[PDB]
Amino acid sequence: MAIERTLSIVKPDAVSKNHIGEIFARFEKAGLKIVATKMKHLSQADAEGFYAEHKERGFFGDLVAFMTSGPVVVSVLEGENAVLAHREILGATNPKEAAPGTIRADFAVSIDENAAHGSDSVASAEREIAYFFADNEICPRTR
Amino acid sequence: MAIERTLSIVKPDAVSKNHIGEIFARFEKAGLKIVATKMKHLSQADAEGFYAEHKERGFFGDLVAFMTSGPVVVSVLEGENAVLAHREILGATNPKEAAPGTIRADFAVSIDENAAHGSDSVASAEREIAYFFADNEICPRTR
Amino acid sequence: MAIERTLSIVKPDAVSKNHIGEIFARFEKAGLKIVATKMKHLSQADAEGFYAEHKERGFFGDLVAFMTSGPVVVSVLEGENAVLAHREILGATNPKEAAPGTIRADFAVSIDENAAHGSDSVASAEREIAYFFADNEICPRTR
Amino acid sequence: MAIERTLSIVKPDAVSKNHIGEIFARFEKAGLKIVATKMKHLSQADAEGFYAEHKERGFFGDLVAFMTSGPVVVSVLEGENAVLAHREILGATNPKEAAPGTIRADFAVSIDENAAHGSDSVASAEREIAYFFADNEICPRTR
Ligand SMILES: [Mg+2]
Ligand SMILES: [Mg+2]
Ligand SMILES: [Mg+2]
Ligand SMILES: [Mg+2]
Ligand SMILES: [Mg+2]
Repeated sequence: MAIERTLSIVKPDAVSKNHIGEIFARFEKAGLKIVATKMKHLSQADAEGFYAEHKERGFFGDLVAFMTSGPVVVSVLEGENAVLAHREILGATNPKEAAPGTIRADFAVSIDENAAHGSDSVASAEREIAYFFADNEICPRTR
Repeated sequence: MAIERTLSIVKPDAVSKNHIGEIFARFEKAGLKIVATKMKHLSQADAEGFYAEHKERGFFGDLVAFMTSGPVVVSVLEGENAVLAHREILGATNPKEAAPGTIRADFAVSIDENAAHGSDSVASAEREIAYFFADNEICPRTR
Repeated sequence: MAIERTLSIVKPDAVSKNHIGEIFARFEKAGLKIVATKMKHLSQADAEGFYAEHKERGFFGDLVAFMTSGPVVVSVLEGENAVLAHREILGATNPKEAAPGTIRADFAVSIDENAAHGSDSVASAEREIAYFFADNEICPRTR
Repeated sequence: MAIERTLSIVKPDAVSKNHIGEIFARFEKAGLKIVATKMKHLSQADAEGFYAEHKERGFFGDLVAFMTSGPVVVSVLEGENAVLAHREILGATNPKEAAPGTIRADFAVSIDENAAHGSDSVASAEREIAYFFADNEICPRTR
């Protein structure tokens, strides 16, 4: 319905196995538009900040450790119902529970190394996009 | 012989028609690694600076117009023989002579809108990479 | 007496007459901490996005033309009462009615070329800061 | 006479004591122009890359730690004889040895925490600027 934006991250597992293009392609094929993107290697601090709402959770240490083990691609995806449509083609967090032809089905090995991230809601998307991108970096389409 | 780095730009035609992933997946499949990437909307000054070598050429104005008409994706590709490897994946500058399975063959409408740019030599690749990317921004593979 | 963040811009006038340091020293003396900064040459699109609220005003053209005539310095100042504190240091918009020792009084040539910009409130500070800076780019103090 | 470019870093000590403006002022007072600047918090990798040349040396870890202890301001300074001229203003590497009126004599505690960095030579300034800045990111004066 309303055109929304969501944060994608191609996680270090998918980057190291050179699946960036294949994953971007799935998004584009579903009608999401890439309106920002950049490759970064997160520092400890950078990861902890992104995930600061899970700072006191037990899983934080290993999450942070994985997400800093190699470079990631961060991207803003734009489209009708983007938050959810993105989640649709990402599929379930567990690859074993993920539908066929989702990203988790096709590219994830495990729960921890599940290939990609999408924001879980419109409020999270707004915060997550602002964590990685100045609005000045987002590139609306003009052709 | 050696591992080289080269600059890729996805031009505004291919961005606008949501081919970023497909193009990227062609580089990755051929064994090139994406070690940096960002989307930008080039200003006139950004584009003239990049293309300064062609400043006295007939096509300069049209090139700068086209390259500033909407957002691009600039990337650093790394691999064995990457400069020329990337060039053969791209195919002929003119899409009418480009071999099948090349990016210009598959995604370019015309010589003017030819989907993507690749650095033409090692010396040129180093300047064009430096133009868009601080050395600190390129993300070597770890893991 | 709450810690806030606000946007500062050193305008192309003050940049071109090399008053960046002097200006920065005023803020630091008054207690504000510089937690993000960058020099940028704004494109017309960059400037039109920042000043979007004024897009229908007759002065928009002049404003955008001046804010893109040369490089600026964009910064995030943090401190107690940061928004209005920053404003008292800047002084009145018009230099002719700004109190001696304010930024406008000492560095502004005219109303149009009034040396610097400061956010006018908390809502606008948040919007302005986010326009130029990813949260990941802001550097909280660590010693 | 030859216009040169050199790298300035305001180190984590001078930042934390809010001396950035005071230091920039000295550069501009001396006729150097700030043509790029940013605040960053360097990670271990960022610093290891900058100081790669000294990596087998025995001060390397001590240097990497100090330079990651807090945020820094990295700048490109432009002017007549900028490398040597910048070096004169900084003063002797050891602030106990530094002439009065030099930023090391006036802001530096000790040889560990000497307040600012400067490129040593013209060949090294160019590598060091290229590490932190893309060519396109540096802002020549246009007004
Ligand atoms: Mg686990
Ligand atoms: Mg912009
Ligand atoms: Mg006027
Ligand atoms: Mg950060
Ligand atoms: Mg430029």
